[PDB]
Amino acid sequence: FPELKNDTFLRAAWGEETDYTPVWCMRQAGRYLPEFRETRAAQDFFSTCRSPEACCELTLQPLRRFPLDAAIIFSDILVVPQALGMEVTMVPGKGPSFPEPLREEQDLERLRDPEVVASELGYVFQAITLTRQRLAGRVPLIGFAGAPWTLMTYMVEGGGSSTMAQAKRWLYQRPQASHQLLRILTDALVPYLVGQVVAGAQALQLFESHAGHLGPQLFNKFALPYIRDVAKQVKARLREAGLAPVPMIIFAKDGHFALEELAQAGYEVVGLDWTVAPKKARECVGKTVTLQGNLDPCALYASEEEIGQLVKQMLDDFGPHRYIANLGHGLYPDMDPEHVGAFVDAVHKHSRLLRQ
Amino acid sequence: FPELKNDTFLRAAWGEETDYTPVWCMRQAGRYLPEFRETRAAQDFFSTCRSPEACCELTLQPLRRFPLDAAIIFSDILVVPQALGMEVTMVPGKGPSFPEPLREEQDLERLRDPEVVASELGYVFQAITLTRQRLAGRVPLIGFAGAPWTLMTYMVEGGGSSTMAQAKRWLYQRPQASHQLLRILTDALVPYLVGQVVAGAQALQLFESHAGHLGPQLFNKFALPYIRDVAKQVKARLREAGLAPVPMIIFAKDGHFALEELAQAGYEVVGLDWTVAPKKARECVGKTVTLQGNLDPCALYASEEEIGQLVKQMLDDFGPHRYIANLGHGLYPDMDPEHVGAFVDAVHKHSRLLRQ
Repeated sequence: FPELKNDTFLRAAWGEETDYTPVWCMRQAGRYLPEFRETRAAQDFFSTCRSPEACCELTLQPLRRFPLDAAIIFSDILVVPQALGMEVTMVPGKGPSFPEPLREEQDLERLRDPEVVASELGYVFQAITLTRQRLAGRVPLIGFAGAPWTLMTYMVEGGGSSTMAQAKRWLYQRPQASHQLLRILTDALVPYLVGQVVAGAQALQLFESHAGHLGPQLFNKFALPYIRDVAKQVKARLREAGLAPVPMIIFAKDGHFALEELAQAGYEVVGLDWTVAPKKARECVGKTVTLQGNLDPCALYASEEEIGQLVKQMLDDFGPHRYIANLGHGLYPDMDPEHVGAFVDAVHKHSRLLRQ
Repeated sequence: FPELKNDTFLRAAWGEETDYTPVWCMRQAGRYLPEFRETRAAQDFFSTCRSPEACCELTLQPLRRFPLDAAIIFSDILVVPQALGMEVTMVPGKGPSFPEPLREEQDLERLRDPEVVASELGYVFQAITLTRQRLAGRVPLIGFAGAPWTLMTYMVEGGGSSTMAQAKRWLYQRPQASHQLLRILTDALVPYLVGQVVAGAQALQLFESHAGHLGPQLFNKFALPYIRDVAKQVKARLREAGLAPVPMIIFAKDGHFALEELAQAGYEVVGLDWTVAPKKARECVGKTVTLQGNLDPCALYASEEEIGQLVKQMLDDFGPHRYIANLGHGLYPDMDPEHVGAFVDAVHKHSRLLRQ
């Protein structure tokens, strides 16, 4: 692999001082880009995921528009449950869908042994290697996967939900089966994430998107242990393979209640949603971890000038140490690319000015 | 009106010591009750709201099953935007719906002057008077309305949403029009809430259900000021009318970030979702306000024995002072009435035992 030229994102991730704050955006490869819609219209959702060249292209697109300090591989969190044997039908503009969700304990028999998942996800590894080569060391490449609890919500709910009532019903009524499902997911995720690093990912993000549906007690029993397991095991496996460990990010959307624990869970970086004040997030996490976030993505509907001001305030609150700028959630498909660029430019410009 | 016999809920609400912890459940009148479905099947959603006798009946139903320490009038938060002139079409098992949401500033012209809303909501006042008479002083009757921001989300989104992207787009792109809408809502809510008290409500809850979509900054500009306004103005109007002010509850679902402010917003009681640890909620609010909540409603899917234990832990954490037991969100329609009764019984039984 080519020698990484700009490693600001990695340095910030490990806690080191940098000359400016690095920035990237969740869903930077997303429908808000016309060219994204265009190269997606040639296939269908999970078919695009299967073409290394197509995934590489989607990954690169935002980097041609904006001087982002990292690329994130284009994929979907749902590729893991799919690799586990669940059928997906992402259909006429409706998004994530399992037409046959898991509903009882017996449904667990449908799933592949987690030890074979990595071999099912070979196309992802190929896309990562290809992208790492094509980026030619411009900026680091992030790999990613959904956290076990979050993947479980999708597998049980069948898609998105406002309450996770079915998934939480499993936790309360089927605690043993739930732990089994969560361990299967963990055991699939670890080789998948190691594989992404072996293929060339330089950092990893674990996306616990459905954290906030759980209170502290449920989260500590059913989400946290597996989050800790993933980092511990990925790190162990990488060491033993003779490879360097990469910075790992845990993002728990709506996980204000778990920030303290999440700073102790084995991740270099804790990603935040926009509902936590940066100064309060810093109190919760301490001085030991890097923070990532947390601009309300809807803030990008504001004027370019307003975005600039909202960024200035955000950076003032986080301070220059142990910080990666990002949004608090993925970019929405109706957002203006010019406003995305305004956000990237304001982070770079203000963070330098703040250092002066 | 008949002399209130059991006023435990009111005493707890004002901060006074009580012999046991009072308990009620958000949506205690809801589809989880077979008899609720039955008496609803005779009309349609907002037609039921319009029959004083029907609303009274739905209100009373849960009190026949469970020794709840308060009744809450059956209504919908959406009756206010409807009274403002928006058409509702709650249709074949899909829930809240405005087929013609507000989408631009010009749409504000569609709405009635907020000063006439109270006269449009006469049916609610009639249902409250009737229910207060029929309850015959058994327990206090709570009136309620949605908070201005929450009602705005419904009016702009057209119903439920996972992102409130359209509503938050108004805040960012149309801040003046948004403040106008929020003031209209405030100005409609104040006479409506005063009217509920004049008709016989003994407490009031303001439901800020869509709080958590906002971060601290947006919330402080667009949600908090109106929340403060509602309490101040309702209290003022009631004093001037020669009436006693009633305990007021602010419930902000997913509003962990605003708890400190909400304790200063003029409400006797702050209601919590299940994502805040009770002990941390007590730190945020201080010793000046009563707290209400906060059992994860999904916890009721657990065994009766497990519910008992989860309640014991919850009460241990809140302590016996300045506390009203409730769930952290409304009861879900697939829940078992026997498990609801288990929750009510465990709160009473443990809170007495805890006092011994």
